[PDB]
Amino acid sequence: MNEPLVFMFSGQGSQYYHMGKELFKENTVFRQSMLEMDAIAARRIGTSIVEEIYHPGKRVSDPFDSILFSHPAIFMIEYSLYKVLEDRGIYPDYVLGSSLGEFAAAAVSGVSDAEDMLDCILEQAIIIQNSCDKGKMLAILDKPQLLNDHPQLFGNSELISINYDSHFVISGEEDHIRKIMEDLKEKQILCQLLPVSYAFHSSLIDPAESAYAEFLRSKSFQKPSIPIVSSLTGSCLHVMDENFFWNAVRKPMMFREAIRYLESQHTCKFIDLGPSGTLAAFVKQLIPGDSADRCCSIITPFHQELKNLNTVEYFRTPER
Amino acid sequence: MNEPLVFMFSGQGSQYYHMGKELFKENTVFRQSMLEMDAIAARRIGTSIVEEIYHPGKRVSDPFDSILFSHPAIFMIEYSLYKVLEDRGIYPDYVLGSSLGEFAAAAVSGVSDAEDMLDCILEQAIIIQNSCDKGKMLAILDKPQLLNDHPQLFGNSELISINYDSHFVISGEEDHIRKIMEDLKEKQILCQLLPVSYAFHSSLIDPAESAYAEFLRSKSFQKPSIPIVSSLTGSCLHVMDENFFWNAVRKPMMFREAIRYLESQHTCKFIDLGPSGTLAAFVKQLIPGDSADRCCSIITPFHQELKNLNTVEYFR
Ligand SMILES: [Zn+2]
Repeated sequence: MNEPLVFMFSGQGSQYYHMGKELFKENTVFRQSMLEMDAIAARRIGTSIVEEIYHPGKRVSDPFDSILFSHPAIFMIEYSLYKVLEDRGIYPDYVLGSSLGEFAAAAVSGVSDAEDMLDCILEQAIIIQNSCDKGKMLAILDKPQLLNDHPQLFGNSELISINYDSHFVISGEEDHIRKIMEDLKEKQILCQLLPVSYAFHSSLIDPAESAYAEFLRSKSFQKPSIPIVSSLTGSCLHVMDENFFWNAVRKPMMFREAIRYLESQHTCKFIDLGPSGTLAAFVKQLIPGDSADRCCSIITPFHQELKNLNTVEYFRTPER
Repeated sequence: MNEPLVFMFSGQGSQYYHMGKELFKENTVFRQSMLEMDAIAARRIGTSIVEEIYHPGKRVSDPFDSILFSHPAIFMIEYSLYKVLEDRGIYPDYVLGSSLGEFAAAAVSGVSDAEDMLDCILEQAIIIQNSCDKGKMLAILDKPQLLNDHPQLFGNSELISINYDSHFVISGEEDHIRKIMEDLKEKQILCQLLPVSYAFHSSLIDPAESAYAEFLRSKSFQKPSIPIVSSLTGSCLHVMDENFFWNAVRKPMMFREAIRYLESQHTCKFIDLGPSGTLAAFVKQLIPGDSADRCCSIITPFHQELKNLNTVEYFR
């Protein structure tokens, strides 16, 4: 059978400075799409998003956690990379959204156009920046069974995602998270802060739900034309409720269930279109080890986008 | 009034003589659709499918088991009724295919147009008739646990479908099925033969696979546009393999998993577009008893299709 293409889109936590710079400099489709969306975003943020992403004084290791810039930046990078692949004749059989990536998945699917989805992202960043306290998300490089056997180790935090057997993310207030990190160090449990400044996917961003739901009622969305698999439900969506784009950042995620659903009906090929290749790394942990060739990423801090795009050419579906 | 509409399509075993005769007589859209497809199928079979469906010398209780007529008849009835609903502005959010009903669901959703689906069905009946031995299908009105506790009662048969807690169907050779029936009656276990002359959904129609697969490779089908939930897979369906329309008649079915998948996302309303209301009865058993008014059938041997069409219009 022709193995279907899954386009995967990641969300908050996967961005980094200079993500996709080689595509921005050497690929006209990518650069044009980034500059087009930059004009829309500069009107609402007050300055170029692009110039912040590629600021020469900021390094990959400098956490790119400002919500006003990272929200638009993640969508712009992802949709621009979609445009590169579409222009080359590489089309998705499914799109998989994760966290803020649900927005890019929805735009690629046709639920809305890129300009309206970008606006919904800009609005959500501004509404959160005005009404919510700052917060943190922490990845635990260990077994999620720890949550059951030592629940007091993780007090004052909420579990938002289990990504594979040895990776899960929690979300909470800044001092609460920093105290958990102190406690985990004394237990020799390895962890890593995500480069974010809000406790996404937890109740600590609830102060923004009312204003965003108000905002979402002034919008009108189309039904998906490309099958969307959503990390919010772990399953494909065809009927979409009115608060979906809030739940995209508020509700916990079901990424493993999403991947299981796709591997249940066919042996898929997975392309990570989000920065860092976060979701391709998760998928590789969730499928048989010999099947790692079914999964690649494009935009990574190795800045090998052009070489990685040539790798993706082998995923092209046959004729006959 | 925001809970999604599911259009359901049954397959072999649900047909009966004089299906939807009141619609064929009184509904211009239904009649028009039936006669257009009858012309097409006549060029391939030789005679009229419709005149067989409404054979005046046949009663509802006479098994409509002639494959060359029953195959196209199920699709023609189901697609024609769909046209009646579309004409009334009642549109599906989902189509659900069961056995031969997957052809209708595929046609409604846009996988193929009605004429091409009808052609794939006719070729299937002809190939199966020309290559396969006859067989039988038996519904058992008792708990599927019987197959585990007393597997000796069902030897020489294949389980093809469990529909709810007190209904499953097996498939096998004519005499093998007749022996199972005799043994089930010594156990006071009630059963009922389906009106089919072939052991559908079992290995006994395998002699027809290579010819039908060869025929399929001369066809090109589109991506679904309307969401399809398939009893073949028990889940939503988006990318079909080459053998899908053969598996629609060859593989066991997972109707309960499909209904479970549909209720796991949202609370649906189910409209049975297949004859006899077979799928509607199954769903009533699979969802809470309070939710019986979420299931409607239309074409039943009571010949109340017009009254049922008024009922369903309160669904949208
Ligand atoms: Zn689906």
